[PDB]
Amino acid sequence: GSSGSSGLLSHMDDPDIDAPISHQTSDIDQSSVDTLLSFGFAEDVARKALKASGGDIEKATDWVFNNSGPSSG
Repeated sequence: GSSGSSGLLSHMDDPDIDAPISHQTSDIDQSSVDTLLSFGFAEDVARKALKASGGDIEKATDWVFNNSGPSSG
């Protein structure tokens, strides 16, 4: 549960204009998974919800409820 940001200098195109390698990690933003971590969910489910929802927290927050199981072994 944390995040930050800062810096400005004509940045309109990509956060990294020098890396011919498909962005790492699924579309599921890491910051998002955390956004749910604070809410009150397991990072795992945070990704599962953001996996079906797709970043959309409001959807992820629901996904958790919509579907989910006890414990995770």
